Amino acid sequence: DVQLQESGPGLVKPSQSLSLTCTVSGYSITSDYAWNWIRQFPGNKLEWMGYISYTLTTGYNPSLKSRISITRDSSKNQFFLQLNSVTTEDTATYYCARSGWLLPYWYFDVWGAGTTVTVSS
Amino acid sequence: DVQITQSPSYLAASPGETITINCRASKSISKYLAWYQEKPGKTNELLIYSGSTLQSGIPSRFRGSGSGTDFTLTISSLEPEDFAMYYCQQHNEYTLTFGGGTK
Amino acid sequence: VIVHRLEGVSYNIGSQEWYTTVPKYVATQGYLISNFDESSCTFMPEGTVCSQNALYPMSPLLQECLRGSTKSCARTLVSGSFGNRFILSQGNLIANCASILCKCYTTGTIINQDPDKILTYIAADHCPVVEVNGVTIQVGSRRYPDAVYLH
Amino acid sequence: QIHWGNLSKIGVVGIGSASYK
Ligand SMILES: *[C@@H]1O[C@H](CO)[C@@H](O)[C@H](O)[C@H]1NC(C)=O
Repeated sequence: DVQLQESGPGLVKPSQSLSLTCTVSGYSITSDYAWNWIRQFPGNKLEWMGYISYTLTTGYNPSLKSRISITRDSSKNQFFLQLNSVTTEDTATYYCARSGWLLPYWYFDVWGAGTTVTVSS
Repeated sequence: DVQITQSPSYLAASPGETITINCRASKSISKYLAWYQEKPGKTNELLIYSGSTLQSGIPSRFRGSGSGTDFTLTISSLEPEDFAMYYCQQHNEYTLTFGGGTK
Repeated sequence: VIVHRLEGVSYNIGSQEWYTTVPKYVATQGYLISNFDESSCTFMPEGTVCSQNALYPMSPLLQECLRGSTKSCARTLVSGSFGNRFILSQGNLIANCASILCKCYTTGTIINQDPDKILTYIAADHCPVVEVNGVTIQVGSRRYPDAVYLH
Repeated sequence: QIHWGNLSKIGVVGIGSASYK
């Protein structure tokens, strides 16, 4: 069935952009639905960042909006994340999830295995 | 300014009894609340979405409830494999807010 | 700049059936929106590289329909030409059951659409497998309201 | 900006989207 297994570099240095890639396998990303990046801080607190719908409409979390951006690809069934100006407390585990693009009924059905991003010397 | 506060940060359990987890908000979000179960080493599985609807394939033990601001989550006949962290998420407006953990 | 292709299903205000004749292709630029002129070129899987394309016309009337205000959008009586009557979006069937004999094979019960409701967004919270004059159309969890209010 | 929420009520559902150079 539909599965999502992301990957990326988790050794980013402070004050440079990060990179996160999610490889949606089993279902095309341009058919429908909305694709999300969720991260949980150390302390089990979860925060929501931004969405890439099946169309090219996009909104972000207002807190992270000034330094976040979501992309995608068509030939490769992937959608990425470029978040620059990384501060000290951006370390977390970033998750990949699928939800509907309508509000309400914005619940996440399939989730990614997760990956660890650390910001340190 | 939607903030979701999950009260029972810790809860004991034994195989064969019912346990109730709660969540609270600050602004009315109708019945829109969801419940996710996080077993270690696996992907998060939604259990109850808006209202009290069982997700397809989820056992009938879990039972959502609640409306307006205060919701609950009822698990009946706890099997030894039903131990994980249950979060709650409001999906009525933007700034989609989750809740604290539970054991 | 973005390109969109659109599909629609007729909506019934009571006994009669109506359908909105929005343009087939609408192009957006985030800050700007305009109808796609001709789309007389091949769409490759890599993306959109139209060998024959030019600037697109502008029209405040039809464009404002896609801006969310449906009060002054396209409108067409489709009693003679029924056209599209059911579509699958988000895994939740969208059907105009007021004029199509939609049924659920979970129990064989008929789905009732009343004049106060225009479109029924059948989901799996009330119909796990749906069957409109055909075979199993497996429907996933809810993503849409169960119906749309008349007002 | 195409508000996909209001177009869905009148039956208009986006079926495909992409970008061109
Ligand atoms: C959608 O229609 C409703 C009801 O008329 C209206 O209040 C709302 O503003 C419309 N959506 C947008 C984005 O304007």
